[PDB]
Amino acid sequence: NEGVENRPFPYLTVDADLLSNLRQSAAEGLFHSFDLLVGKDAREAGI
Amino acid sequence: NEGVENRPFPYLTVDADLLSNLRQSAAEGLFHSFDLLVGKDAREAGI
Amino acid sequence: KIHPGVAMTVVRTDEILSENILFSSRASTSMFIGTPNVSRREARVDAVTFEVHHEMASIDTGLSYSSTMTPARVAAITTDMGIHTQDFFSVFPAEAFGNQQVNDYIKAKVGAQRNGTLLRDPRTYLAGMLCHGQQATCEI
Amino acid sequence: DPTFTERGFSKTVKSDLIAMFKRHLLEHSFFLDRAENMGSGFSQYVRSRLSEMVAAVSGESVLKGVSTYTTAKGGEPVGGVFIVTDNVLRQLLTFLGEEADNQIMGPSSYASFVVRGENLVTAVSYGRVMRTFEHFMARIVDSPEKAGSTKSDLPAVAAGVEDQPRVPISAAVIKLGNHAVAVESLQKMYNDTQSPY
Amino acid sequence: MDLKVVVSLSSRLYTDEIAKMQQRIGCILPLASTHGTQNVQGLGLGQVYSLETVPDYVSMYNYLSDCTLAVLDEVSVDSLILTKIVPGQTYAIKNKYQPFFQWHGTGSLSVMPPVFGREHATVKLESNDVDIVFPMVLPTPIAEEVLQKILLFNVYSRVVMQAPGNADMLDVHMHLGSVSYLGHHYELALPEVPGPLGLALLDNLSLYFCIMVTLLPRASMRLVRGLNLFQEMVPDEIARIDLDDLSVADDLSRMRVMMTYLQSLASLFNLGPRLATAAYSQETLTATCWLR
Amino acid sequence: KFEVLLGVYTNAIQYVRFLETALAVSCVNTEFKDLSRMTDGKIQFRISVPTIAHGDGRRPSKQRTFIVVKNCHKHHISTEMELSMLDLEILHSIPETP
Amino acid sequence: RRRLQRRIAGLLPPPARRLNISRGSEFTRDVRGLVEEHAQASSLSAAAVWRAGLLAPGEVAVAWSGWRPPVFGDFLIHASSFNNAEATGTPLFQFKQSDPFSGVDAVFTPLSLFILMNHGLTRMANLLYDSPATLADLVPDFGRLVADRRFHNFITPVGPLVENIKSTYLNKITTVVHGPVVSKAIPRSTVKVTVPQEAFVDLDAWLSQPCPADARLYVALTYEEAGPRFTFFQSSRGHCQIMNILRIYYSPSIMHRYAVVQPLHIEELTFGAVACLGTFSATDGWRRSAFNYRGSSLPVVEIDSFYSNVSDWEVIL
Amino acid sequence: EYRSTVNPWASQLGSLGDIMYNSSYRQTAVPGLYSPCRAFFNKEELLRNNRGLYNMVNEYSQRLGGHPATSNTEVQFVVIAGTDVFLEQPCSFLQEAF
Repeated sequence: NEGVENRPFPYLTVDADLLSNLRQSAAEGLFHSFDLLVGKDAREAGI
Repeated sequence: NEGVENRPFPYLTVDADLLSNLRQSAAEGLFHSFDLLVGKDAREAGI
Repeated sequence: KIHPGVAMTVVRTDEILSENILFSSRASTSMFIGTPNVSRREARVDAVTFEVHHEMASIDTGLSYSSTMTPARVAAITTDMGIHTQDFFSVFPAEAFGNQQVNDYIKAKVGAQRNGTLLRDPRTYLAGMLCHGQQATCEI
Repeated sequence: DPTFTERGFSKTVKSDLIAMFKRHLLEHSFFLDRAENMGSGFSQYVRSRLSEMVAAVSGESVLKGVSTYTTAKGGEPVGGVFIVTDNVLRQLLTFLGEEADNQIMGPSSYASFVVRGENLVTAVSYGRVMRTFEHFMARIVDSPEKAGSTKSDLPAVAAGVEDQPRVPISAAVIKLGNHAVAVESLQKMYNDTQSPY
Repeated sequence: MDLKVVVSLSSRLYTDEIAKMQQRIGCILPLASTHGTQNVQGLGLGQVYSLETVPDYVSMYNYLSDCTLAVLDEVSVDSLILTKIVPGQTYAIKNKYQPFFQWHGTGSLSVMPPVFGREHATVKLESNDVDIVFPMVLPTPIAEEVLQKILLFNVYSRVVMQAPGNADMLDVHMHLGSVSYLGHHYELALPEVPGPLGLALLDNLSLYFCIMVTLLPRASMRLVRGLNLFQEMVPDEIARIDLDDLSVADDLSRMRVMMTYLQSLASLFNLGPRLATAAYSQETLTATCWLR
Repeated sequence: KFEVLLGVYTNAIQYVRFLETALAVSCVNTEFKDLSRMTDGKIQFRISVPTIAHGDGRRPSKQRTFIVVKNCHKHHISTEMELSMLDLEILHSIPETP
Repeated sequence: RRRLQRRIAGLLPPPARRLNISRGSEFTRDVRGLVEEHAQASSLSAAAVWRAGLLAPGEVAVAWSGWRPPVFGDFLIHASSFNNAEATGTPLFQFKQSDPFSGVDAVFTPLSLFILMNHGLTRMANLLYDSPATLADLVPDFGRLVADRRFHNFITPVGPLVENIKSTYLNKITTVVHGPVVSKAIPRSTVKVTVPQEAFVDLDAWLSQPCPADARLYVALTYEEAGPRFTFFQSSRGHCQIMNILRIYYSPSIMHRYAVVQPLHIEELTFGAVACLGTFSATDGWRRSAFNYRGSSLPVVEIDSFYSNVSDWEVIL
Repeated sequence: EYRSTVNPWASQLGSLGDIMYNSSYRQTAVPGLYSPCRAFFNKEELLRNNRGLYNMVNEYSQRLGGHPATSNTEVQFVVIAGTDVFLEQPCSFLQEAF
């Protein structure tokens, strides 16, 4: 849907890795609300 | 036109009265964005 | 008892009761316990209908699945895996042939209009509106 | 099982997983029905199916690092709970041995998320409350050059689930090797209320 | 603010009187006064629906719309503690009426005077010589249909006792012998022999109705000559050009008595004390209603 | 010649709390008092995916990042208990006789 | 004779209506006791109930003011037949079902009633209900029940919705059938009856001396040539006036119904019916608004401060 | 791969199986009887499961989106109330009968 916030937050460094089967899950839509930043989408956005 | 958030703010009291020709202004639309609260609805809204 | 020119297949459903397992990982969801509230709703002369309010808000803490459910053992088969063709004079009752004589004869020679009492889910019906187990509905 | 989900999904991988759905439905559907067929590798059979269950679940919660529930007798985190009926609880107690523990340490009372002053100001003005405003202000006002680590952010995720006295609740604790999962049945809670479980 | 109207009995009851009263522990009945204690002679419809005089629907309906009503709550052996209905609050009534018309939630109930026989709605008290007649309480569309069907049965019985060449007694009975509402197909108890010279219920209403529709066409002719063309195309013209000359005293007398017989009848077909339900639960046969 | 009654027996209801049952390891709870005022919740994950430098000439996926957000959903439970007005009038009154 | 004194001292005190105020800056205990009103809600604790006084008989009093609590009539409906995106204050219209023992109900908002009648207003009707066929069989024979012109005595208005829990399969709504329409939530907020602007007409605006204390909302089914319509009148008069006033207002359409078709039958002869829906303040009501859906919006008539009170159906001719 | 259909009287778009079974059920439909062919023939139900793998796996556990049958009756009806039923039909998932 890509109705995501996408503002530079103070993000919390958590221990658990969530990368397991991640891109395949986001490929077929496990979530309704998710965003795929590739390359120079991955800048922390402007205020 | 009903564009105002209508939230209970901590409002500031000013020195200068602004009360002259007010209902007359709001009758014909000197202000683009406003909200009239009459009697019962003049309560501050809920959080 | 001769064969016609066609050859049908028959579809049923067979309800199988189980006793499921439920696993979920540690701290799968994060919930907020709201404070309970009491509220009266109808106050007639003799008794006052109370009502308690409670609200919770459940949110996930992982991305992928974190809870699962498997059917452990069969308890029993709640339906009879049998022969009960559902009646097409009841699911399409507005359909009728040319004469009334031939239609009445056809409804006579087949099992037509055998249970016209319930035509909906009886849980939706109130209290107090073929004496064997649950007939699996065949279809042709 | 990630052994098929690595090259990306396609027509072929989705077809393969549909066929493996059909295979697992026709072979290993009722894992306690065909448990009682074999008797030798039988405690190991239920043990294998339950280890397969806690391996097919994804324990990657963000609250993984904080210790909320441990065993009383040893400092081992629980890592999941099993909800079954009564007969299956009795059968699994016989098959997985009576070596289960009786108690696990847990939180006594809930944590509290009371809206403090600054979050009240944001709620009053905009109606948007942020969780733990102290940590936001400590990150992007007070020295934002400090990069975040897990060891730094362990009080940030654990808001109030760590400052609770540990009191033991009663639960059967079976071990699938290195985890200590907890079986329990609430049918007791549902039977007196004349209600379907 | 208390509402207990405890009516006291002079001589205490037997056991079977209590056995009849405990099966009507939820019905309503009209009182005489709104005072804290009473005697038994002011209770429901005894003095107007007595067995010794000829009864009529009109005065029964007038008395029923007149006084306060009251659901009954407790039946002791010598006292009948009950509560009256004010329009301020809402109450819990039960459909314990012997012609059992099934109620429904959010329906509108009509407190009617009894038509289906005195013995269906009575508690024949012997220790005191009173007959507590309970009024019929039944839903308004069924009330309308049962009024139409008792009225047409009265008119059609009167015309076949007038002359047997009019109609057939099965033909009137295979239509008006049943009331239908939401598929609940009831059957009505009809007095097939009412007896001539009145002496029965629903004669005074039927006489009023038949005199009204008898005086109706010249009334319409007079009130269209008094005043247009649309009003002179809907009826047939044989009811339009009928007389044009009647004596003014008799014309005024007929118009005035037609007007009284219309206004009483039109006030009557509005069913008077009308109650409006909220949540009728027939697991316990309880309806929750208020005075509307 | 008497008819005897031997006992009236009444069950004691057990109370079952969430922090006492073993389903509370499955979810972490925080007493948020003013919950019906909160319209919606929102959790937000920024997931940066490190990738592997390969040997051959492929179309290289660059520094990827996943922003996934998840919402909360409310749950509203309510049952009806009844109380007769007689018991309430007896409650708010004051007695004097046994 | 002294026990009676202590009892009659408790049954004596009416609420103190007038009060000698001294200065408005004082805000003393007497004016607080005058302005305080007890709630229908508190948290489930001993102190909170014993201070809010929820266990008081008849009213709520901590230990007859012109104020009575409302009465709710709850209906269970097929969840497809009631678009759950509709607001709180919309007037529902329960159809009296012809099924003998059916515990399921068939309520209607007027928007859902519009697609029942015909088969912007039509755009919001078909966006709120993509399916004009699952409601065309709730009424089983709509063509017969309208073609004999007995549709008005089957529809019982049950006033506005107040709270609607969105269940999945069989939906439970809580309406208010009679009395003061107010919410039951943990933050209590005002409920306003919203009627669509194209359906709602006024009656003092159509007519263009005294001011009354309240105005009454009227609903009006009417059988036209092109099907029935559900117009919503607002009036500040009495009922027996309003029957003649709407007879005047429909005296065009009465001649139109006698003109475009000639009623050879006898059951066609009725021309709609009107039923009162309750009273509201006649001064500051029906401030208009727009009801915003996911993609579109219709203009809406937001009557605040309703006292729901349904009357029965009276024919118009 | 060596044929198109095992039968041409129910596989085609205008075939007889899609005549007497493709009628979409309404929750207010006064016959209301349960059908086992409408889980296999209902066209928009047959395209509901095209929303991705994880979407329909989520829809398997969130709601009873197929054609579920009621229980504990004389003849199986389309479940309408469903206030305390619990059923997982994978014949709505993968559309294959045994």
